[PDB]
Amino acid sequence: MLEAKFEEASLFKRIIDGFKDCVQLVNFQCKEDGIIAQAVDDSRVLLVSLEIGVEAFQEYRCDHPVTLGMDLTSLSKILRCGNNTDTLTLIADNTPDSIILLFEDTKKDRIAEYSLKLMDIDADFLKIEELQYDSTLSLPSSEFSKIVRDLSQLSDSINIMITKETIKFVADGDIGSGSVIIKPFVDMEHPETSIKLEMDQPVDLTFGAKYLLDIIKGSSLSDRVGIRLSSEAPALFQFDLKSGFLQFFLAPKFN
Amino acid sequence: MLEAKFEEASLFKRIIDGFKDCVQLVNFQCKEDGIIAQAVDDSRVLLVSLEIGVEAFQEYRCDHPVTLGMDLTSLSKILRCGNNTDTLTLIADNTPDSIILLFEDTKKDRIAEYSLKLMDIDADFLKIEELQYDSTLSLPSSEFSKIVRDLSQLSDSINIMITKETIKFVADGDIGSGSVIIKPFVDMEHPETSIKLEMDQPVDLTFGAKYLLDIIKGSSLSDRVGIRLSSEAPALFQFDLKSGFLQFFLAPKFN
Amino acid sequence: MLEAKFEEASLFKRIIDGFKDCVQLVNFQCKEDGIIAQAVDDSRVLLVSLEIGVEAFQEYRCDHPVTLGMDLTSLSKILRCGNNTDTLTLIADNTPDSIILLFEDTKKDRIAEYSLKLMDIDADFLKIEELQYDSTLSLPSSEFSKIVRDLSQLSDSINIMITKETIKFVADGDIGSGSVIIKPFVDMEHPETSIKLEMDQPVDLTFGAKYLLDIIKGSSLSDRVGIRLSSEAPALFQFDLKSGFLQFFLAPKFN
Amino acid sequence: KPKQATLARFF
Amino acid sequence: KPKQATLARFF
Amino acid sequence: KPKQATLARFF
Repeated sequence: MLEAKFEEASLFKRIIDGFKDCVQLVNFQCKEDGIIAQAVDDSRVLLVSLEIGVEAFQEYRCDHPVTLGMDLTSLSKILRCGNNTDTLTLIADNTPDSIILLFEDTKKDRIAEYSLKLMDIDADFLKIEELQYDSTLSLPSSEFSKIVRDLSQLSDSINIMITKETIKFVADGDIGSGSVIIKPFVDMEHPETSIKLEMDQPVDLTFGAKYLLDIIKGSSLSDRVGIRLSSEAPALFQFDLKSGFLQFFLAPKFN
Repeated sequence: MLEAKFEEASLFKRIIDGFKDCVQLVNFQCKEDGIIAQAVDDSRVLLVSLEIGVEAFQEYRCDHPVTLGMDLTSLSKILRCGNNTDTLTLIADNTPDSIILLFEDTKKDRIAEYSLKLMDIDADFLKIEELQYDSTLSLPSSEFSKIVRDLSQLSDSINIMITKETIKFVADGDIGSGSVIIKPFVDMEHPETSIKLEMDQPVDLTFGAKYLLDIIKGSSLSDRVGIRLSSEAPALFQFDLKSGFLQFFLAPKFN
Repeated sequence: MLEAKFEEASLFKRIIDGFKDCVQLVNFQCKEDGIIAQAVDDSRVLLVSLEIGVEAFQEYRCDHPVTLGMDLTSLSKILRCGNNTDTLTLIADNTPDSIILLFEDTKKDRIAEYSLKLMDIDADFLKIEELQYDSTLSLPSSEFSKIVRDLSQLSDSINIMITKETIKFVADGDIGSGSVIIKPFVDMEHPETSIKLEMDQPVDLTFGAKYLLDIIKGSSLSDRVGIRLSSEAPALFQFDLKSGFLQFFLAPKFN
Repeated sequence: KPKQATLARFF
Repeated sequence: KPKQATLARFF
Repeated sequence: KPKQATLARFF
């Protein structure tokens, strides 16, 4: 018996929005310490990783480990029905063929009950962790979003360069080139605008803009994005739920 | 000589918006107690019925009964010219080939005069009234709108079920199913949010979502929608002008 | 060495938006008294003319006359990167193959540097001025914009008629006809809403609505539009920068 | 699933 | 309806 | 321009 009751229906809606455009069919391994999910895109370049997060629910009852294979398009359609704001509780039995999504309003009866047929994958359960990153940074997610959207007009490839006290995003194409340079700072009165950098060694990586445009959709989840980069490892892009996370693992362009 | 002068140009604009998507060519029978209009869609399933409504004008001079056959797309194009807000007066002679739409601003000269060529139908003048309905309900129009928009993602058919003290909207499809349950209530401090129900006997009806998506476009006209349903009669959906109405008559799905 | 530093990045963005839809490739003749640009559309009906405007910059260093041939679509893509509001400085050397567009934020480092490859036209440098106009008028640009957008639904041709104390815009088509009549006035408390008219003789001109829809895109630049018309000369549509201008010259419909 | 009726049944 | 002239008539 | 690698290189 699963009873994942969210405080806010938009919260689950916002989570799923960060996935839907890169991955379609995905298993949601419910445990008793929350819900873990993981999926790879078709090109085998981007891995999405989710972790909620008992404290991100109002309540979370889950008697026994349960896997919910869901088509995210179908799930979206149901998550558009969230009369914002409304409490959303996910109900599913121990051996489920469907998932009940219940929307309740504070003043009721104004109850909405949706049912969604499950699909079975047939996945990896690929829990592999964790690497040594050359540099790790955090900046406002909306800032990182604009940077990616802007540079994407210039090229199919975006370069990320970390030197001493410098984070540099570069794009180069037919039109011409573009460079965004940001330096670490803290504003004590507005710590959420801060740019933080930790460097063990410099990094020169080049990424598919196609994938980064998808990654920055996690912007709705957190006002900050964490970025960890290695010379010979996939990049990690992370938006923090409070608490839990949404993670993206990207393969860079080599040779 | 017709002189239907609206207080607000948006008012006529909002009326026509509730029609245009189901019916194209429609006669507007002007009398001296306002304007009545009526049209059936191509599939012969939905009937639209309008009644303005002397008190909904600033003024209404109409010497003799006059029929204005108008193409609603053309009419819309002219009703986009309403510099909101502006007074709009409809002028037409006793035996008209066109209709003059005059827009005047409170501070003038800033006068706009539009002319629209009439078309002649060739209609029914189908004034038939009124039935005994098993149940009648009223709820906020925007609420009924969201309910219809949401359930429409799940199925081509939406079910309306009225039992004792319960109004239930149901959709069922490939994706899965969905149920909205609303109970009668009055909030004394916000009576416009109220859900009212009068039942003589239970009702189990199934409607084409294609048509309901059109019907809910009357939302702009009234903040409340009235719904009357019968076991063996068409459903009545009604948005109230103050005063006058826009009405929709829908044939349900049988067998 | 060119250093055209705008106070606001949106200012250049808004200028280019007024051009892009009628003309694609255009030379920007930079002098020391600002930047002049000029282009004709493909049909040879509309001429666009720009003049900035030393006082419209924060700064303007330009050692020697420099011509910047730019594709406006490419330029737009770079001008979307303006994190509003941001200072934008155009840098180009004496014999340039590219133009550097530098975006700096008041609190930095948050510096963006874009490079854009130049193209060489191959233009007219057609500086011809100025005619005797029968009538000249000014009205709010947004007002003139709505007038054009509205009448354009009725016809491919819009008529402009100036008689004594009257400015009249007329469209006529299949649907029907439309007439906007505005008279000169000044409101002393809101002089920006004023309609001004100077007449030496009446004017009856007919214009392609295709072109006027483009012309009214200069609305973002100025809250007022100046219109000068002649019986046997092109019409002049002008939006005033403070200081400098964007100008449109239109050929009317004859016979 | 029930089939759609027209408004002819009521006139 | 009048036909569209070009800007050649004025240069 | 470098070519796109997959995530197979790391599993």
